[PDB]
Amino acid sequence: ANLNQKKYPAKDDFPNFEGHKSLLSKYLTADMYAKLRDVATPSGYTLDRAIQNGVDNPDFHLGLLAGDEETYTVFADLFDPVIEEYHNGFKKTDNHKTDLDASKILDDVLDPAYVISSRVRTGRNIRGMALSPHVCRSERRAIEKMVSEALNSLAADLKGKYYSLMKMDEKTQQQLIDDHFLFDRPVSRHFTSGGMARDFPDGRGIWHNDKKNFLVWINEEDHTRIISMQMGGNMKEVFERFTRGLTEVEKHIKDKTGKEFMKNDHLGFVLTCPSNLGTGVRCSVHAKLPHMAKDKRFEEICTKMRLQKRGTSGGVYDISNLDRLGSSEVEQVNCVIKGVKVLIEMEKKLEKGESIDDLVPK
Amino acid sequence: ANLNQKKYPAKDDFPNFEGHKSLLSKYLTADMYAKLRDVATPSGYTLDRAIQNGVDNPDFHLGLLAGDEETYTVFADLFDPVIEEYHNGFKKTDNHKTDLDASKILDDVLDPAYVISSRVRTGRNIRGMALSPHVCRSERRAIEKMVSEALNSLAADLKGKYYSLMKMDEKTQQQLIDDHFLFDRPVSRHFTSGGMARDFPDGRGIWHNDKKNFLVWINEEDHTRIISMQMGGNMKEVFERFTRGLTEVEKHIKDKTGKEFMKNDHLGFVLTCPSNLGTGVRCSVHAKLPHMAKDKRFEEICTKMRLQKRGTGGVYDISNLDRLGSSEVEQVNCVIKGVKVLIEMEKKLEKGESIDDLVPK
Ligand SMILES: Nc1ncnc2c1ncn2[C@@H]1O[C@H](COP(=O)(O)OP(=O)(O)NP(=O)(O)O)[C@@H](O)[C@H]1O
Ligand SMILES: NC(=[NH2+])NCCC[C@H](N)C(=O)O
Repeated sequence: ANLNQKKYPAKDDFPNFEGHKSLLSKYLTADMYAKLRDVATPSGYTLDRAIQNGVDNPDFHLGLLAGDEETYTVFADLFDPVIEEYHNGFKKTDNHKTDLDASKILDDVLDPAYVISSRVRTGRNIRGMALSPHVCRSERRAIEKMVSEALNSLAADLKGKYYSLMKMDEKTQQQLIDDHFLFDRPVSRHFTSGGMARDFPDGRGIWHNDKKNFLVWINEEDHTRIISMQMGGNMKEVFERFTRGLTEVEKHIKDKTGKEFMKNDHLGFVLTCPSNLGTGVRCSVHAKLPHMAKDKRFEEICTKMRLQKRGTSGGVYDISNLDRLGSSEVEQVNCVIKGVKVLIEMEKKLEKGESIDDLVPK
Repeated sequence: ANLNQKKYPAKDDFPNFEGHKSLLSKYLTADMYAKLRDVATPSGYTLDRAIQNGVDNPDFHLGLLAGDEETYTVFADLFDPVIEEYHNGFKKTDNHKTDLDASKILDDVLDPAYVISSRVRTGRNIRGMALSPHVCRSERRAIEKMVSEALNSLAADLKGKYYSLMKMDEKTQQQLIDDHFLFDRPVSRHFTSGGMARDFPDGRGIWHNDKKNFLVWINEEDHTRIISMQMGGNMKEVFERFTRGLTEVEKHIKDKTGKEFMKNDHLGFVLTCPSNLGTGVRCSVHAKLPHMAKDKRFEEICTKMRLQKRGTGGVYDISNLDRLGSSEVEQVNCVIKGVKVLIEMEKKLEKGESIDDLVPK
């Protein structure tokens, strides 16, 4: 931290939130700031570094980025009310539940005629080590180290290859971009003022299995970004490979280094940006619902089935789980499955020209 | 600082300088990095913070930024050798000399047909406050306050007002930049890898007299950037107005807050980027030299007359190469003298005449 800072009145350090449209600006008052300005985490992460994201960008919705797990407890006065509003009422007294049991997932195969692709993405961080806003070079290398080794120990259908973003050649860069596996130069301001673009690309890397349905990004926003994806609508299979890979990797790391995933009872998995807390899961499917798009209640139909839609490229929508924190991976995934099946059924009624007032919420 | 960093062996924290072309990758050895990785300045600035600019950008030539004044001494092991190669053999034993004497400036008026505008700028930092890569908001506002007030005390032709970058709209700002008065908005990799773009635009602004031949940038790369500029080639006059506002702005700050500019005997004025030590002066003109641009000797000839050229119509910015080890009067005079030869050569080439005998030897 800057040691001259504390000789000054907090008042003089308090951000001007004029024009800002973030939850940071809405909940951090002058008195709350005067209270935590000189209070840092055990690893040395400050309040300023924590809010740098939003002070620098007034239109970012949250404008908050944690540098370690203790950031959520040391700066609870700011994080809790922000987590509560974003996560639709999740309180500081509420506790998150994890349920990564693949056998609990519905075996309903969504209509291949309406569903193009199925996807499951989550993020994981390593316990006891600084997140990206704050991570040093040695910690980052060590993460890359224990994670790539665990991915490289994967076998059978999880068997694959690791790629260091460092000194990568154009041939390999072109390949990964053609597959949509590659992530590069963190030029975006979310990363730059977030302190996450440091030392790039030292410590960064990507990994994908030979069958190309299991993808892992290394040391981007979170220590690991895990994605499982394939064509069609067999979400259940997508989630079962997703869960198997996660289990085998944590187990390799846990036994070879002694460490596991950043995780606690109140928040579930700890992620850098609080918008991905709890499950950090994004279960999505590309569905073809053109007649739904013209229907006005499409938005509300989804919100009540706890889902969000996103247009993508005619009439193709990305339908994902609305919840992250407060409900489980199992519930969020079966939420998408049941929801999409209901969406396909209403879609067929509109194709025929029938009414679906018999299916929508009251 | 990351308190968990000292727990790891220094080698695992040591930068992979593979492919870097900077002075940082050339002088920061593994053993040096090991000895200075956990040594922080009195204000808390770290070695990592200081070298971030070059670690992130291997194309950069220097790679290091100072967080405060103690940075230059606490990390002298890195900065001295770097300062020495960059500033042509300037050792830590050598000492910088100041000379802001306006009466000693060459009174030649550069041909206005070729010299569009003349400019003189320098950087000043207030002692006791962190520099831009480390400065917090309260310090930045305090600086913004003590400088803007020192400037509104100026009278007559130096008389002007302060414009906060928070108060001015995008169109006034784009205008000021296209017209060469206001600084670029900090989105270059240099500003973002060094921690200098934090809280922007809180604490920054541009102050200028109603005339606009005298202005100063507040809290960009350096606490202040004092500028003197006008149309034409009367450099001695640009410099005169420059040393006046400079003197007066410094008297006011002292009288009102008792603060002064960072300056020691070895380095002269202390600036954030070590490329700007000594005088912190960039004496420049925007000259019309389309015939010189076609000559492959252009660069060699500039370098010879100790000048740097950076283009964009054959329009070039011609400034002094040297900063540290020689004075303000010497640098400005070096530019007046050199741009003069450049103008003469240009008049030859226009006539299809020789300039071979004009080439410095
Ligand atoms: N002789 C000149 N006449 C008019 N404008 C100039 C002159 N020299 C530089 N400028 C303008 O000043 C602005 C800043 O120039 P820049 O290249 O940043 O030089 P500087 O102010 O010394 N900063 P730096 O980039 O650190 O060297 C630009 O918009 C230029 O158009
Ligand atoms: N103030 C400046 N931009 N000086 C020029 C060199 C800066 C550049 N970031 C480097 O370290 O190479």
